Amino acid sequence: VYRNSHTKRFSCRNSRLKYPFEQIWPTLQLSEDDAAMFRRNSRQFVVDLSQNITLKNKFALNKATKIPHQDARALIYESNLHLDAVGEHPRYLKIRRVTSQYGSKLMNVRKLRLLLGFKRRNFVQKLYEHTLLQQGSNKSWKVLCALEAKMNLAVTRMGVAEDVLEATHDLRQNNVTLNGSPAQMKHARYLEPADVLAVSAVSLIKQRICKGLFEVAPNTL
Amino acid sequence: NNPEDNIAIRNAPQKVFQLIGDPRSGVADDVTHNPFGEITVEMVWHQLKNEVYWYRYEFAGQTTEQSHRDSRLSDYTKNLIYLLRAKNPRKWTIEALAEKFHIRKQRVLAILALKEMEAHKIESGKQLQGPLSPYGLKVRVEDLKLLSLDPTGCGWVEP
Amino acid sequence: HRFRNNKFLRLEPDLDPKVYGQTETLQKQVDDNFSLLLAKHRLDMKAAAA
Amino acid sequence: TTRRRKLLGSRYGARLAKKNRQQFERARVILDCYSDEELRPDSPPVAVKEVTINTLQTMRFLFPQTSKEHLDIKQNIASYKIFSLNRELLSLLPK
Amino acid sequence: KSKPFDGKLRLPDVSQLSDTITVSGDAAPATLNLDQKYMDKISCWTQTIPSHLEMSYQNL
Ligand SMILES: [K+]
Repeated sequence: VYRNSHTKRFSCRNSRLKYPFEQIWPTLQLSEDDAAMFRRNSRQFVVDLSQNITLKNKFALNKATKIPHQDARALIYESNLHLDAVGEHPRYLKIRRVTSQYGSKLMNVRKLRLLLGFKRRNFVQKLYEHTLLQQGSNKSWKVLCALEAKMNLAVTRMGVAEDVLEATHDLRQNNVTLNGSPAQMKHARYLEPADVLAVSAVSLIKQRICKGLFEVAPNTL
Repeated sequence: NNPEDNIAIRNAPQKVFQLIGDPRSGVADDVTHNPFGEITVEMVWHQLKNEVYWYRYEFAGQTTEQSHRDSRLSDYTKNLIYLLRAKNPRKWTIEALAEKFHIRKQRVLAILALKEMEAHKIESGKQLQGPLSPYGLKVRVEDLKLLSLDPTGCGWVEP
Repeated sequence: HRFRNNKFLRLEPDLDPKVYGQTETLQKQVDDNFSLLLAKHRLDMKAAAA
Repeated sequence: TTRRRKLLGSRYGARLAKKNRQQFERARVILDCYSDEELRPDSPPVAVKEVTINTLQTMRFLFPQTSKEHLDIKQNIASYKIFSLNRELLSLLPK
Repeated sequence: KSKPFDGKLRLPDVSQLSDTITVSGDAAPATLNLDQKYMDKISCWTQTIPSHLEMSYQNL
């Protein structure tokens, strides 16, 4: 599978956006043309107001700062005739059908695979089955906890890797230890609230961070 | 202990007692809404050069405020916790330190472990070498006094 | 004061960290302070002796 | 074809006890190892006398104001540091 | 002609200050202070550290 969909540029696809793709890698450098393509999902033109508005402005118009996590879907992908689509005749407003769920559900499962570092689907399925047996009342939060308990994602949170993909390579090279020794079942285990992570390749990681921030370091000491 | 300058007092458990009906003839608990909160999401950042959006999920977003302060305590505060524990372990228990600095007990113990490891490196001679040597300080527990902001305004007094 | 910009009356500019290194620059600053103190003892001894 | 030596790990406390026993004993008291009955060591606790801290941020990063409060903190740290150096020097000056 | 140094370390208890001011005396930010200067590099994770993790950059 030497496909373009396995590269960062085209990793994520969303059919409900004006530009079908979506950018999720915070360290990817885009060209001028690529940035223009992605920018079409951020700016929209309003007829009556005769202005361009952004996605952030749309949230402010709806008075949305902290909302139930299931309600953000209706804001990102839908439009309203009284706030953001004023002046458009109702005949030309887009309303979804019950037949679009499958595309959305498949897309979200693809996102979980991408965040974990291009994992296989069976990997995600077993992760979901694991949470079904653990104690807890809210199913949604149990899934979130499982993602955080993964070792490679935790290494990314520490701030020593550019992204999850780089963190995974570090584990294969044993650049990070668990409780003083290299981890066992590092790709399959979950971290516990008392685990300790340390860097064993100190020289390598220090060079990585210094080079990354060399240009943003001040010239006066 | 005023809500204006005490975020902790603002983020305090609420005692809920709501009723519908007539207290003289018949009443029932009001169960028409959920006043205990739910999981929330919020957009935090937008990078205009790469078109990247950041979303933050909070378990108790509707009943808390400024939760980002707990994990971003200054280095001065952490050193103060380390010195207080060493000075008098009998009075400065994990419970007392957690209450003093408005953090959890797990965070208090974790901070102590990391500071202890750093101290060993400094004593062994692995950190603060060369031009930065003067910044490694050895402190005797007896020669330590904690000042208080008793007088209103600027000024710290010994007692 | 004629030396409005050169407030500290320096003879050489501070080393650039991006070229000579942060550690080298910090050591240079320490050496500069010691030289000023040493030069002060230098002039007094020569004047007293000769 | 790797020249990197194989790494077999060990817990931090395990290595410390063999390199510096005094530091290991001090850490146990600080980390509250004598409060739980199950984990309480048999050896009696040792009193803590001296600790080491890093003050680089508190001196050059955290207190920029010109008020007396910020100046006093920096001066006290500097004065205490000089006392520590002088005590070490006095131990060596005598012939 | 002033009192000599006593030899003791005097440190103020910064735990008694109001929540509207930081340790350095500046105004306390009510939200995460993110900057475009660091959010496009490896620092993006440093600025968004969660509350269930304790990280030390002196020991990594
Ligand atoms: K797959």
